[PDB]
Amino acid sequence: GKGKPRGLNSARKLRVHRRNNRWAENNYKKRLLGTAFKSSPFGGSSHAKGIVLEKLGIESKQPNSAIRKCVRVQLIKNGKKVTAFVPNDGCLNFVDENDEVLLAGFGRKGKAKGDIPGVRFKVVKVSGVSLLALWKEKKEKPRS
Amino acid sequence: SVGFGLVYNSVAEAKKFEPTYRLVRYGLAEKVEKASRQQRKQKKNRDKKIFGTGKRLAKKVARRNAD
Amino acid sequence: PRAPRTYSKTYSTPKRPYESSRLDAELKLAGEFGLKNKKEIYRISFQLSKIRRAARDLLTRDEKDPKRLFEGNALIRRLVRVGVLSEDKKKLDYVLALKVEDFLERRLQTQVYKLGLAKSVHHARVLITQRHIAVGKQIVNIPSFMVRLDSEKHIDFAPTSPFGGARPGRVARRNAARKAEASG
Amino acid sequence: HGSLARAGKVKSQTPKVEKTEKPKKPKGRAYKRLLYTRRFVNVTLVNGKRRMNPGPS
RNA sequence: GGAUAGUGGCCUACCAUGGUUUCAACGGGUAACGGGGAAUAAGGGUUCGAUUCCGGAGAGGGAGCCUGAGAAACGGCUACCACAUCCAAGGAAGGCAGCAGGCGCGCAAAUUACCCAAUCCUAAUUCAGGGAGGUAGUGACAAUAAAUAACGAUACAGGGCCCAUUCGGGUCUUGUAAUUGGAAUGAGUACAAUGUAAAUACCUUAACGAGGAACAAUUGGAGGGCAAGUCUGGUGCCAGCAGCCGCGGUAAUUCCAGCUCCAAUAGCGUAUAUUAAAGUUGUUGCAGUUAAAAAGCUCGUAGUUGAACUUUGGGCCCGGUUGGCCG
Repeated sequence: GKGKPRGLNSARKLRVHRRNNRWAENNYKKRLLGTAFKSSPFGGSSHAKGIVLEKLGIESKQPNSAIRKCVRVQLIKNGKKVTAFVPNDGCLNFVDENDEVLLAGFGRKGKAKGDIPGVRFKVVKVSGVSLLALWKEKKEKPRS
Repeated sequence: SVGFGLVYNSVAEAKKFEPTYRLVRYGLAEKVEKASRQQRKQKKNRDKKIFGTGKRLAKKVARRNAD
Repeated sequence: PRAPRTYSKTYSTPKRPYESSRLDAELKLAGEFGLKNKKEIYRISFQLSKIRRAARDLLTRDEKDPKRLFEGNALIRRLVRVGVLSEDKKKLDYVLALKVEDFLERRLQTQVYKLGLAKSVHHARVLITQRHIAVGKQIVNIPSFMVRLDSEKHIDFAPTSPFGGARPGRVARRNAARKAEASG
Repeated sequence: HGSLARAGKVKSQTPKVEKTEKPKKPKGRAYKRLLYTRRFVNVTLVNGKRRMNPGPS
């Protein structure tokens, strides 16, 4: 009988079985439990804003040997502390400290990308000026 | 070019039926310039706040200012 | 509040972007039919897929059904009017099997080049975008016109265009002025 | 730890090579024709793999 | 019986333990206003619907009311509560989840303009009033069309046929120049008129009006996935790239940079969701010996399913079809 019922009056049982077994999938479970709305530190948002706190020199994971040199950001909407990656070559001196920084995700649905452990969000613009523009020197951040 | 055109039997009917803005645009009539929408609405607000003709109120205000 | 006004898409990006065969074939067809961009083949494939799906869901229904007869007759009438298919074939095999190349080798951009009044598909495109060509009474400035033989019956040049007369033109006028100054 | 410095080291030591003067490419209806010519009239490398962008030998 | 415009535990007086419930009551959550509908479509489906129309609720939270045919009405009133304004210190004055605008908030969203002329509404309903509505402005959410100059005459990356004075040349040059230049075009201004409440969001006869330092176009990549460079300089497990596998430790095709190529063309890149992918939710249509998974075994209520049989059977005629043994 292939397990599951095969009767013309088993719609209730099939619907209930599917409803109970749908909880085994991570996406459906998280969506219906609202973990991204509450447990996630972005508040269920694509982008967030925060204040840079300090510099973090966490090392890479094997096989690799490099320093990613991320920053510490305290978000504004909820006040949670996070570690935010600074992507480009020489954007640390632009995103140094005490700036209204805008943060985005990595691209792994809330996981670390590569050799960077414990980080999930990256800096894409700082103090109204994009990190990409700062890197390409198209426009420079004001000192004030 | 393509447009609309209407011929009346007489100038009297043309004036009676044609819109006022159209008559002003053609030159067959002119509308006297008045205050703008905000200004006339504010005038209506002031004289709706004022009850009565207002002459007696103005006289009383002037008398109170004098004394 | 304002009543809604509908809009629709007209092109479909293909499911996989990098095919050394599909990209190469679409590049051949665009180059040999004078197509400045790739979204144009995308939209022509969108229309081809629409008409093919209409033919398929028409054919999936049993024979002699009046809805099938009416829809097939209307589709055949439109396709004969545009003219991509011979007007003495009612087997519907050609309209279902119509390919992008066959569809494109009938639109007016290939027609002008094959008739030779432009000598180049790119030259024809520049002429159209510069408005110095009128398919019929009204002067056209769009490359994608898909004449329905009305413009073929009414083939001519634009009145305010070269070889149409009544206007030397700005560059011609200044050339004449310079020649007059040089002569005296 | 201790490496919270030398940010963009190669970015700083990279020599600033300027942009070379070059005629502007024609984009629009022209670019497809230029690629048509560059692809279908070029038959130089068709021996074993039909290369399209050969490096300078 | 009362009350209601009347039905009714709607509210009062008097009986039973009556009503709902594993076919899920009740309770909790909803990052829930419900629909037409929105995104892929072989099918079956999975998400979304605050928002252009319908219905409902509210117009700071609650309540209670007058007028009125119709309001629990808030651009009506009364009173209390998160607020808040005006004193020569008694008192008075509300309420933009309506237009515009500001503050706070946040990744996130427009001018404190003009008109009642295209549409309709109200009034004594006909000459008035409508931030309803329409016009303009901002900002490229979407969506359709689509510029960045073709080309005459000769110098080659080496191309077809003849005179066969045989690898010297000719009715067309597949395609390149810092040589000469043959009809041409929009944007920005507009002796000028057209769209509108004469004015700029559509055209043209205009006059200024491309000649490639010109009216100049980029986003990321070139190891694979996935088409696209072992070309040069710099750094040297550092700085960095990297959706994943991985590159870089002195010849790095992967980092930064100069020539070439791609998604696309004013549109592309990134982030977060969601759909196909996903026959990794499986009704269609998944697996359970060893990859995760058969309850330790049995009984049993709900639930699902549940031998076979009853007029199975024949004769004639005809309103109606068949590319028909028929043109």
